[PDB]
Amino acid sequence: SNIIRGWIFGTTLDSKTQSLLIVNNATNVVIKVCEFQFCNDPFNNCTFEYVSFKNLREFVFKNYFKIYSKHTPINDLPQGFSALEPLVDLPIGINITRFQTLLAAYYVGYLQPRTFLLKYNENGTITDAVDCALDPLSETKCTLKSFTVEKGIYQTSNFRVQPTESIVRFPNITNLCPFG
Amino acid sequence: SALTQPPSASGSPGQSVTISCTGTSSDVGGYKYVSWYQQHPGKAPKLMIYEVSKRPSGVPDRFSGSKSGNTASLTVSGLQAEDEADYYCSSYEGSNNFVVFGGGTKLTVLG
Amino acid sequence: VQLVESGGGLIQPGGSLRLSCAASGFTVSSNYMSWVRQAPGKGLEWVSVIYSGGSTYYADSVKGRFTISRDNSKNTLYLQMNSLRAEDTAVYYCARGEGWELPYDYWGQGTLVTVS
Amino acid sequence: EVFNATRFASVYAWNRKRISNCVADYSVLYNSASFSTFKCYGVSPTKLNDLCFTNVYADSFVIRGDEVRQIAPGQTGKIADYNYKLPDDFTGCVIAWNSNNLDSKVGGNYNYLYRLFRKSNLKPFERDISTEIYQAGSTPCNGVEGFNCYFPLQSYGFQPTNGVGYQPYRVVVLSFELLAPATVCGPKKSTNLVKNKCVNFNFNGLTGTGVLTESNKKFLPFQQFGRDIADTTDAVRDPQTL
Ligand SMILES: *[C@@H]1O[C@H](CO)[C@@H](O[C@@H]2O[C@H](CO)[C@@H](O)[C@H](O)[C@H]2NC(C)=O)[C@H](O)[C@H]1NC(C)=O
Ligand SMILES: *[C@@H]1O[C@H](CO)[C@@H](O[C@@H]2O[C@H](CO)[C@@H](O)[C@H](O)[C@H]2NC(C)=O)[C@H](O)[C@H]1NC(C)=O
Ligand SMILES: *[C@@H]1O[C@H](CO)[C@@H](O)[C@H](O)[C@H]1NC(C)=O
Ligand SMILES: *[C@@H]1O[C@H](CO)[C@@H](O)[C@H](O)[C@H]1NC(C)=O
Ligand SMILES: *[C@@H]1O[C@H](CO)[C@@H](O)[C@H](O)[C@H]1NC(C)=O
Ligand SMILES: *[C@@H]1O[C@H](CO)[C@@H](O)[C@H](O)[C@H]1NC(C)=O
Repeated sequence: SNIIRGWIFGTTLDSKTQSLLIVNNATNVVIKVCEFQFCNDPFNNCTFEYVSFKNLREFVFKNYFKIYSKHTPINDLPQGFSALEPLVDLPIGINITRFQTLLAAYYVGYLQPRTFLLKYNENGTITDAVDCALDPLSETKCTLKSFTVEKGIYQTSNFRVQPTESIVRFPNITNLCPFG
Repeated sequence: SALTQPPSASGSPGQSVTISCTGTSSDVGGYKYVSWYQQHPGKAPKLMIYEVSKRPSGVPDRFSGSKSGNTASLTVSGLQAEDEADYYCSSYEGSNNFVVFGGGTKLTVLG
Repeated sequence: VQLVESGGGLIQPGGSLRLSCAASGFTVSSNYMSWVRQAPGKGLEWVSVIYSGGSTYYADSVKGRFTISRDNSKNTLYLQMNSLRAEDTAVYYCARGEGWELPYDYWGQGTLVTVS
Repeated sequence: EVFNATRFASVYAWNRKRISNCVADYSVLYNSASFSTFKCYGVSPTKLNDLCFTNVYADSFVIRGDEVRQIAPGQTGKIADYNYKLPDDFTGCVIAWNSNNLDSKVGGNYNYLYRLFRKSNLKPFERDISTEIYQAGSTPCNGVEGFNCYFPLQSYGFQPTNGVGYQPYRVVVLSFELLAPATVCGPKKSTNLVKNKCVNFNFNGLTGTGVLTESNKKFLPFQQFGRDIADTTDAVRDPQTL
């Protein structure tokens, strides 16, 4: 029943610092960047604005500020595959390090700088991906640039121990200077 | 330029006299603020008619002439035994915050 | 408003008469004030002003050479002059006030300063 | 909205308006000849629409004839010292245009007030609004306006027959602030579209020489380019007609 309405962003999460706010108050997605005075249980010098279980509203946010989404009908996080179209870009230059949520369930991943392998179909639609560091099979699929590898033996990476602890050695500290 | 005036006016003690104040339309027909000054020989320059309908606080009432178009005019009624002095106009030129003064009107009573 | 201007007299070109307009009765600091002078048989010459913001102006024959000054308190008020000419022959006066607005009402007793 | 505003603001309450998410065509107003002076500092009168700034600040008020000359970088004068102080490095363009045929009125238009006197000059772009009765003399006046103690604000009273010196000159000053993504920038032309000729195209972002031909590829609603197996541009969506 659309219990999740919107988000709240920002560094200091209150005044003295701008703080993005995406909200759907049953009218439109009223984006603001006003350095709000926030409430610890919700449900001033702005620099932007805009006004316009069977739902899976996936979202991805990153930094300026970008958003990707996809609104798929469903019927406990459903397996399967679905790409995310970039529906908005926001040139707000805000510095964010924390966020919250308005108010069903939601989930919070955390992106990482990881190489993938996308399978664009003929329509230009991503249909499948391969985590290029998930497991040896996947590193192989990634170095072959293929989604199938015929029997064989392929070389992928370079095992290399790392030096666990440093050490320093110098002669016996003798011949002290007669400052005494 | 200068708010030129006839150097001399005569009259009878008890009547009025109108001291003129003449300059071009470059100033007098561009602003709304003139300033009259009357000064006994030796006294400090004492203002007479600024905000032409108004005069300074304690000045007597026989003063308060007006301004007609291209000239100001102080209309002082009842020439007293004190009305002999020198007169100098003052206003703001139409350039670079310059202030222009008057040439001088001497009220010359008969002997 | 005891504005006793002093230091005036006959001087040849080159000197700097630090006129001391005592601000004993009225303030010269953080306020508006003006220096002027009248030639023998002449109206007044707007030579300098000083604002509350310390801003200053001079008329044409006095721009570049005339310079205003004052102690910080109501001690005194100066007016410094440079490269003096014969035209400048004009007894000095102080004009409590600032420009066409704020008319001049209070003056000094009159210092005789002949510039020739 | 700022230039064709019927209801302006005074000088002691000089305005400021941050504006975002614009294409800011300066040449439509610059080439309107409705201006008494278009004085640009830091930047050129033309050569602007090829600039992309973070935000612009549209101050809007009404001053007299000589006060327009007062308005300039690092100036000293009644308004500039006590109503609206420009810096010495002001990057922007002052727009002055007469309003005697609009704002002037018989008997005077006494709605506009300027700051009579104050103790100090303003910071660059400082907004002084305090209406504290001008203190002077030797005592805090406490409202009575004693000796040497007067009101800080003075009306204008625009009479229609006044000379240019007293005429209501409406002025708007724009400054160009640069921090952050540039959200306001001048427009960009777009020449006609030519096909079947080796042309040197420059589509909105990307450039290059080719032979543009009507295709049958179906992009997705949001995609713009198309690439080849070797990462070379192969299809471009016409950003005007999709
Ligand atoms: C000089 O003599 C003093 C005598 O106290 C020495 O000071 C101590 O010396 C002992 C001897 O080994 C050390 O264990 C202590 O740590 C010293 N303490 C301090 C506060 O110095 C001192 O080492 C001698 N030499 C010098 C260069 O001062
Ligand atoms: C961009 O602007 C052009 C301006 O003409 C639009 O082209 C018109 O599109 C309408 C849509 O029905 C039709 O009338 C014609 O195809 C075009 N010409 C005219 C005169 O209207 C175009 O649609 C706009 N596209 C976008 C994405 O803004
Ligand atoms: C949603 O909020 C915005 C801003 O607070 C407001 O303009 C809009 O009217 C609101 N809509 C509803 C339905 O309350
Ligand atoms: C934003 O506006 C508020 C309004 O009081 C002000 O206090 C603050 O200094 C402003 N911030 C910036 C960065 O201008
Ligand atoms: C943004 O915030 C982080 C900490 O929250 C800080 O390390 C970083 O320097 C900030 N960015 C800027 C430009 O100050
Ligand atoms: C591509 O888009 C068409 C559009 O109708 C759709 O029918 C088709 O299933 C999509 N996928 C493929 C592989 O053609």
